[PDB]
Formats: sequence, C-alpha cells, structure tokens
Amino acid sequence: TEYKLVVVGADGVGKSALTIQLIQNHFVDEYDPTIEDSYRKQVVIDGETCLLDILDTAGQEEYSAMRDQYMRTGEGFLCVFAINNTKSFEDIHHYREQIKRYKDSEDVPMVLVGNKCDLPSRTVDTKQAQDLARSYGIPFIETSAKTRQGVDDAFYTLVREIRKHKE
Ligand SMILES: Nc1nc2c(ncn2[C@@H]2O[C@H](COP(=O)(O)OP(=O)(O)O)[C@@H](O)[C@H]2O)c(=O)[nH]1
Ligand SMILES: [Mg+2]
Repeated sequence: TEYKLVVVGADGVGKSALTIQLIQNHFVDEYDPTIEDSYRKQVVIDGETCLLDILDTAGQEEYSAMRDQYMRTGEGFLCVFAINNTKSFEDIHHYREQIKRYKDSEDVPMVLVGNKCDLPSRTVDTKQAQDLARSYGIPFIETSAKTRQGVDDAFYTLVREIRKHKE
C-alpha cells in the first residue's frame, strides 16, 4: 500500500513546513515559497507499514505534468489554512471546489488543517473551523509545524480517510 497525498492551501499557511516536519522531523526556518516538490517516506500508521507520496504545492499556476497528475490521481488532500490568517480560511472553499473538479467526486478523502496553532494571534476559532469541516463531512485537525503538534495526526487521519474510501 502506497498513499498519494497532496498538500493544498493558500501561500504562507505552512504547507511546506508541515511536509518537511513529517518527512524530515524538523522545522525549517526558510523554505522557498515557490518550490513545489514531491516527497516520499515509509511510515507505520496504525501498525500498517506504508509509503506516503506527498506533493507540497506552491500554487505556481503553470504547466506541470506532475502537479496536474497529483491533483488528478492523488487519493487524499490536506486542506491547510493558518489560524492567524482569516483569508486563508476563507480560501478553503476554493481549494475544496478545485479538488472536487479534478477527482469527479463528492466524496474525496480530505482533511481540513488549521496550522500555526502555537501562535496567540488567533483569528479563526476552533468551532468556526470545526463547524466548516462538519459541513464537508471531513475531519479537522489542529496543527503546528513548529512544535510538531498534530503533524502526524493530520497526515495519518488523511490516510485513515483514504482507507474508508476503498471500502
Ligand atoms: N509559528 C509558526 N510558524 C509557522 C508554522 N508553519 C509555518 N510557519 C511559518 O510560516 C511561514 C510560511 O510557511 P511555509 O511552510 O513556507 O508556507 P507555504 O507557503 O504554504 O509553503 C514561514 O516563515 C514559517 O516559518 C507554525 O506551525 N507555527
Ligand atoms: Mg511552500
């Protein structure tokens, strides 16, 4: 089993910090906001040895075979906003709508991620995000790429969402 995961969201929410934290177990001070790269790691999720294939999107809006491939053939999607960034949360609808267009489905496995929960500058409330994920029928996970809180949980929950879609 090998799960193909796509990390989407507005620029600056921490998509690249979340990915590097999962794969490389550390918080990167700086990561080129224009770099869009694919990352694989073997992990054990719920006693299940599997390989994760993660595309860290940059939102280049350019001709990419790999990115249009991961959007089409990617089986799960992390929808990431920042809890200190109201706009990125208002942006979540555009990203979910775009995913449903690439997959031809209502029920694509997805997770809503609220990153940077270590910050006190909170503009998006837990209930506000919980109440949106409720409408989509997807899970909501609170993360911080800096402290690693919820990083494994977010990525592993998405895999578990993928598992219930095969059944
Ligand atoms: N405090 C805090 N800062 C974060 C977190 N995640 C990302 N950042 C910062 O947010 C900025 C943008 O993050 P980045 O991963 O490049 O976002 P991307 O554009 O979506 O790829 C960087 O300066 C990071 O240091 C977090 O969980 N907590
Ligand atoms: Mg990035």
